[PDB]
Amino acid sequence: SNLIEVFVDGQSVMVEPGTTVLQACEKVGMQIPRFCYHERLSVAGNCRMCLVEIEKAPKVVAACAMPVMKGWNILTNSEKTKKAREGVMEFLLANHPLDCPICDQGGECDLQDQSMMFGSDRSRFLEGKRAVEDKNIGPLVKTIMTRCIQCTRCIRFASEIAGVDDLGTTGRGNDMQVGTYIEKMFMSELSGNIIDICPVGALTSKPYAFTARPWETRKTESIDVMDAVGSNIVVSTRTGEVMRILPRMHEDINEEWISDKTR
Amino acid sequence: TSVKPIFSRDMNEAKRRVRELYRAWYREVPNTVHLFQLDISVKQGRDKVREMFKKNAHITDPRVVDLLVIKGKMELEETIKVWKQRTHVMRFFHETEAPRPKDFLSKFYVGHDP
Amino acid sequence: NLTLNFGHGVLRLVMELSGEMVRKCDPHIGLLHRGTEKLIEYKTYLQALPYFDRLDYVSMMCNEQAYSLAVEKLLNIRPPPRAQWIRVLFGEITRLLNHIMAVTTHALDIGAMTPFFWMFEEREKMFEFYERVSGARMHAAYVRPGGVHQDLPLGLMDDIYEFSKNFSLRIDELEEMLTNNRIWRNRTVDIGIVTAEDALNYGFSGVMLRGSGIQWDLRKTQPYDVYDQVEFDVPIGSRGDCYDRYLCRVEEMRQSIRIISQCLNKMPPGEIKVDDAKVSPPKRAEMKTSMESLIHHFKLYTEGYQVPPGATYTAIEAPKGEFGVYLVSDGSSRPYRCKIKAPGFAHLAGLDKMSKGHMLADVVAIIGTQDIVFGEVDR
Amino acid sequence: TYKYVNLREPSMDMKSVTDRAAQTLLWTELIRGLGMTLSYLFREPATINYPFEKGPLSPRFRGEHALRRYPSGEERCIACKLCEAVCPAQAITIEAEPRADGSRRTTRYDIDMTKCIYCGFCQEACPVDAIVEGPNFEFSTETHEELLYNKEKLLNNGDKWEAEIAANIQADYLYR
Amino acid sequence: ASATRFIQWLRNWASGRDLQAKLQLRYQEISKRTQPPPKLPVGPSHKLSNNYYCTRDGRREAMPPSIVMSSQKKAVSPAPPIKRWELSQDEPYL
Amino acid sequence: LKKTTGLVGLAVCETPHERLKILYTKILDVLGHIPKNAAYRKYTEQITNEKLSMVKAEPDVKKLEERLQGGQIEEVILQAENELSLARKMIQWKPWEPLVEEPPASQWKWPI
Amino acid sequence: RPTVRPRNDVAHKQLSAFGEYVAEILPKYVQQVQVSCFNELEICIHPDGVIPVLTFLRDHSNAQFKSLADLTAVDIPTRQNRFEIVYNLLSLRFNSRIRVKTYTDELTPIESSVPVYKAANWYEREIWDMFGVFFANHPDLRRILTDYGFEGHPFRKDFPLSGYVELRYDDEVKRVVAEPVELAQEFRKFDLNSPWEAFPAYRQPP
Amino acid sequence: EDNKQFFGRHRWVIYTTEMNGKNTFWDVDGSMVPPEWHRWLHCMTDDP
Amino acid sequence: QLITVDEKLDITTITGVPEEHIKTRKARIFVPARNNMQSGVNNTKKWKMEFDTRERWENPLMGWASTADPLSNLVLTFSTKEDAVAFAEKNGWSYDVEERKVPKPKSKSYGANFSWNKRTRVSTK
Amino acid sequence: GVRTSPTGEKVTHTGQVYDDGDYRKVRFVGRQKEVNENFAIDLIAEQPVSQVGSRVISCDGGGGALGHPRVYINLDKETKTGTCGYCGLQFRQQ
Ligand SMILES: CCCCCCCCCCCCCCCCCC(=O)OC[C@H](COP(=O)(O)OCCN)OC(=O)CCCCCCCCCCCCCCCCC
Ligand code: SF4
Ligand code: SF4
Ligand code: SF4
Ligand code: SF4
Ligand code: FES
Ligand SMILES: [K+]
Ligand SMILES: [Zn+2]
Repeated sequence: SNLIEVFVDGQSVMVEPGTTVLQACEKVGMQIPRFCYHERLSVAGNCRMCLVEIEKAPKVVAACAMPVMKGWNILTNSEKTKKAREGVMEFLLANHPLDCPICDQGGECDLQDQSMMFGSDRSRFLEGKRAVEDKNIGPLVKTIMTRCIQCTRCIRFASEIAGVDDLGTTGRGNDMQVGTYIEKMFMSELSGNIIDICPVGALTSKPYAFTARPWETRKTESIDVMDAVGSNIVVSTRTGEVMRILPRMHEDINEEWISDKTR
Repeated sequence: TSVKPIFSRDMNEAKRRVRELYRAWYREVPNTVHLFQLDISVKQGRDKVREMFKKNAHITDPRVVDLLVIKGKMELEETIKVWKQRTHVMRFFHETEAPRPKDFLSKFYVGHDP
Repeated sequence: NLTLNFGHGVLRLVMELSGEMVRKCDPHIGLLHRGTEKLIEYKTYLQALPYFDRLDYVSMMCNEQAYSLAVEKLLNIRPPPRAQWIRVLFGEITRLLNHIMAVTTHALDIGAMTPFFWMFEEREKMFEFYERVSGARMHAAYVRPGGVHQDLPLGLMDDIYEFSKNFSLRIDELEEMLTNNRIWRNRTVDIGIVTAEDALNYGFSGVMLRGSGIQWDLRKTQPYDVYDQVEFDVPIGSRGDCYDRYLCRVEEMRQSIRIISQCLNKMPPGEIKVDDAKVSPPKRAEMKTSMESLIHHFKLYTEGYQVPPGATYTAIEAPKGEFGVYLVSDGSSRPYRCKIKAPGFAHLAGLDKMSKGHMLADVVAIIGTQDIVFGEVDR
Repeated sequence: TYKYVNLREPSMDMKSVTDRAAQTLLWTELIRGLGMTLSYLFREPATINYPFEKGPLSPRFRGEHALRRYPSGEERCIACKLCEAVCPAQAITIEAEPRADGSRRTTRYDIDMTKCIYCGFCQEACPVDAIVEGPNFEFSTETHEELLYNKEKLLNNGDKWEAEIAANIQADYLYR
Repeated sequence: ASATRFIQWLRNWASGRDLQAKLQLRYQEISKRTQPPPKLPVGPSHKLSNNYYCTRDGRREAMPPSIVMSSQKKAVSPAPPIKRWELSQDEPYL
Repeated sequence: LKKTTGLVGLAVCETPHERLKILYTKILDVLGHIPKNAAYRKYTEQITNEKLSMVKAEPDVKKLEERLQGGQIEEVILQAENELSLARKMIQWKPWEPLVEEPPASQWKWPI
Repeated sequence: RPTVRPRNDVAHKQLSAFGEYVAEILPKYVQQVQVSCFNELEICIHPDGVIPVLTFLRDHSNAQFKSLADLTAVDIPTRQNRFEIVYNLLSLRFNSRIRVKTYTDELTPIESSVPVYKAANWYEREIWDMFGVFFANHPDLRRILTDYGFEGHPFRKDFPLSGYVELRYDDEVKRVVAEPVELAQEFRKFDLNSPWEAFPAYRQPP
Repeated sequence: EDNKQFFGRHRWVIYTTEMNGKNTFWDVDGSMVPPEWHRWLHCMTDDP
Repeated sequence: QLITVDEKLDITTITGVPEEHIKTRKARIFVPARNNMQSGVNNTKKWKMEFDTRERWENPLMGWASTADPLSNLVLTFSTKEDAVAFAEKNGWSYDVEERKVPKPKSKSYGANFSWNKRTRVSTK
Repeated sequence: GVRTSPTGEKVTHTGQVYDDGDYRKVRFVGRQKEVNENFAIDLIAEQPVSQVGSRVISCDGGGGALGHPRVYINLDKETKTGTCGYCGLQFRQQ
């Protein structure tokens, strides 16, 4: 009775009111590209990678934030949508550093992969790039902030999940920088999760630095024993050696987080 | 449960082909030991034939039995026609393999495997 | 009936003889089976390419071309015109390489050892063309889905012209030794006769078909790359025997020089791999300056390009006959299944049929007329 | 378009028949074959005087591997593992950690030269021209183990051959 | 190219060919082993505008097979009959 | 009369017109034992009747070969023999009957 | 468009029409007919139809697929009938190719097509050797590629890449012997698939 | 060098009789050519 | 003609697997967890079957990881868990099946970022 | 920067050395431990810091397309120098 009918590329789907355009696409197995959106954080709407055409509407909408209206037809593969994705990816990569060989995110990078699937195959950026100084936030999270794409996921996670309001943005415009402003360490029992949610290699694990590449790791699904919560984990190994520990999603236990001791 | 047969329509029909194969293998061992100049006795060769047949005694699907006979006849053809060499015949006997530990304590001492 | 257990690679022949006559030929192969098809399933599409050099390892770049065409077909992309001309140019150089090996080792096996030496000095010069474009004399890994790896170095086309200018005289010297030699004709004329209808039903291809009068050549009937833009004649036999098939191969070498000449004259300018960096890696200078180019380089050399799901049978006129692949994509960057159709596989399966009513020494001539390399037979 | 290799009718006039009789009895075509091999006897042979003379190669030649340096002496390799990922033979094994100065560098870099197919994919994949196939092809050994190269061997190859390797890269990098 | 005139005459007569015109050994006619650097052209996608990847994306134009019949008028052949090949005018007979 | 068909093992036919009339007539007789609504009968009678009419309407062999487009007239005869052999096999196979069995649900689904 | 493979609608239409033609003539056996976007026609049939369908395509005047280009199998473990048998045929008369596919499991024989194409002889031996599919009424079915006495069917998806045994010369018994496989360097498994969908056109319904 | 010789015989090296403490009067080796001359002797370049 | 066969499908005697790698193995049937480092969900669509991990040791010569487990790299893909279970059953492997974990649907509201009186109000953007 | 352990074995630039009780050093008996003597960590340290006038500098490692991918280095921090992540060259804003 409550449900309303919307269409994803002509395919009817029934959704509760308040469902976003992006969520309506999930229902038919279509994953809209995203950077700033994380389903466990508050909606931001700033990366613009999720722009999608609504049939008969002249303006693309941010699928992650726009509530779907009755009778809307979401064109997830139209020319307008594809050009919107190409344009955004082009801006994201304009100042991004040519770091993939030396960057630990390489091989499991959402920027790399969505560039491969939704971006152009070349550059027309002829200028010099931005370079940003690095911030020390403790012995666990290395920062290479020239890689940061300003998605604000780390800021929202810290404020909402960790309950620590130490991360923010300073400056304005192209010089907007994520950090603590002052010299401050982000030491929280949940701090290491910002490594996972950072879509790029801007935030990386210090202990893990340089030791492995994602494709070569074997994944063993296991359980944490550092406490009695029973957090579900993945143990990455290579050639018989434990390389790192990652969260494994379990809605009823740890969701997709783990503590710094577990990590 | 209605399937296409291979050769036999039931276990009694299949068990006939097993017996015919066993006789063929039984009578071939003496010539095999001579032709390949094997150092095993004829009794060892037949004891090996019987052992190979006995590990499949629990099969009750006629189609599986048919394939085992089909494969057993290919193995016999390879032997009678000397397509096999001496190494291939003696591979049944695992002469260079040291005896693996079977009881729990022995397995525990040497490694982690069950 | 005496049984002989033994009588390119290594082959085990089990023969039944009634005096001088062969009553049964049972080739036992697999002595060079290396599970290539299974290995390819653990490789990206690029990582699998060098396996094709090592099949018919006399016709390396033609095997590469067949695989590249198959992948290009599933990718739904098109290699650029200059790449197509290079591929035809080196396809025909490769045919010369193969036919020299086929004809002179066929001659060497039945006692005529000297043309092998004269023509292998010509092979040595074509190995230099391989090495100059690719850095390897044999397993070039040069032809790839999307085009070729590198453009020709300056000065190569001039040296190919110099080689081609003189080659037909070298064929003439080979023909003076064999074509009219009564001993050579005694060993090949009316040997291994195969009828047009039998050849088709036994799955023969290439010269094994045309020697028997069948007018079939994939370069003419189902052309690929720029073969529709070059002129040449398909040699056709009349008696379906070893001697006619020898004549077809010799004449095919002459037509290869004819094609090579047109390729040199018609070579166009431009890029040599598809201008699509989601398939073909960017130029090194771009990879070192542009963010998109570096990402695409990183991904093409680690994950590789994803191929849309589907299956294709793609075939070419290789020097030994129809060479094809049945390539199945599951949508990922690794092939799900790659069946390699080798022309020599069906030809060797027909050895027993072809050798009926012949003598032992003729079995050597028949295996030679079939042009058998066990890299592609066993895979 | 097609042509017949062997579809001709011998002329059955007396002159032609007698010509074929003369060939049969006087072995004329066999003698004509003797002339060809006689003419080769008096040609200069194609042999070169190895090892004093060498077969020509090109700058693209794929030979023994080497790990290269920057002009300062710092290693080019930054342990990205692209070469290891692309290697069709899985001949490359790499381990890395932060160096004592924080640099991203390898602690293991092995090439099993008996797994390697000398394909050159590693040097195509490398983003910093660190791993190359050099010009050397005369490195056969007496034992299998000597062909299992570790990082020290490969760095030594680079220092040994860099003079030639750099010049060859200089000649070919505009085709890459 | 170093043979005396008598030996040149002898091997030409024995072979029946003018061998000196087409020597199988290479001398100065081969290209220099050092060449000027190339300057290679760029492909058609090397443009600063009107070049969106979605208009030149071959892989994404691939479609699943068209199902013409699923178990869920004149006769035809798979294609027109092949045309007869024509005899070569360059050299119909060897 | 040509001297060779050009295909090894395919002898020249002295009387191609009579041979084809006999073969095509034989085919239409065998086809009469197939049910009238079987597609194999309707389609094969259609093509056979077209070829038979061409044979009667053209006495010159080389001009008949051009009309039929089956290669040499000796090839056309061989194809007629193949069709006649096939027609007799279809009578025992009866492929016009309904599908023997549907496949499992995902039998032809790809990718999985 | 320089980088995009051109479509060929004329060939797509011709192949589609012939696909319906075959389906109308052998409804007893034809389960599915499809033409790919690169214009390859596939006929999917019940395994009982192997001999009738191949004979029809070889002998019928509007088919004349006289040449068997290839015959092979594909292993798909998730299917109840895991083995897909693929026949690739060539018609010189009509300069055309067709692909015929059927299916079988580990215990169901497939009729040998040697009566239709003598070329099938060794291809079927290879399928038996590499996949373990038994062909009924084969003149001589036995291994063709693997070592004598080799156990298993290596091309099955669940057969390990390096197998179960390996060979070496043993001096004590003065012969080559087979022993369980131990690798000095284990083959390194790579997880390469991107977690982002590449091809929307092939998305499966959820 | 002698450029009147055919390509391949136009360049050659007479190895030293002693290298790195080894008597090489009879025992010469292709690996004795140092890299800077290796490029020239193999015709990888034109200039020595 | 067809026959009736009521026995459970079992092919362990005709697959050629050594006895050790049938009875002593434990197949795990599962849908791989999403790699937490990426948001893409395309590697969580299919069911997988892997085997229990066994010993890897250092090669004395080079230090490479050696193994004696022939199944160490074997990983099969299945449309459904029924297909995977069916495959495991007929091959004689004992197995564990883990139920697919699907992210539960969330309630998202951009407007909540600016709540007049609730804690969902964000202090920064 | 090669140093020898108490037992005499040279230590590699990765710090590897067989300890006193390791049998594996028997492989060097009658042969040698191959060690490269040009330690890159030492060689890069000898390079002088480069003084620049801007807040941001770029490095491609030298040689244009023969170097490494071009990266931009921020020089705002005055405590330390800017270091190239590819080649290790150091920069400082004057
Ligand atoms: C007025 C009254 C007059 C009365 C007297 C008249 C007699 C003279 C007129 C007749 C001339 C007789 C010639 C005799 C020579 C022998 C001829 C001969 O036997 O040749 C035939 C033989 C087989 O020929 P074939 O083509 O295979 O088939 C024919 C049968 N089906 O073919 C062969 O033998 C081929 C030989 C094979 C060996 C090849 C290797 C040798 C090639 C180089 C030979 C060099 C010459 C030898 C010189 C020796 C010097 C000491
Ligand atoms: S964050 Fe991603 S795109 Fe950026 S350098 Fe690292 S791997 Fe490359
Ligand atoms: S550091 Fe990472 S998570 Fe934080 S804003 Fe930048 S890109 Fe987003
Ligand atoms: S040349 Fe090829 S096989 Fe050898 S290490 Fe490099 S990538 Fe691997
Ligand atoms: S050699 Fe090159 S590709 Fe290989 S790890 Fe080092 S930097 Fe990366
Ligand atoms: S994901 Fe929607 S704007 Fe960032
Ligand atoms: K990260
Ligand atoms: Zn630098």
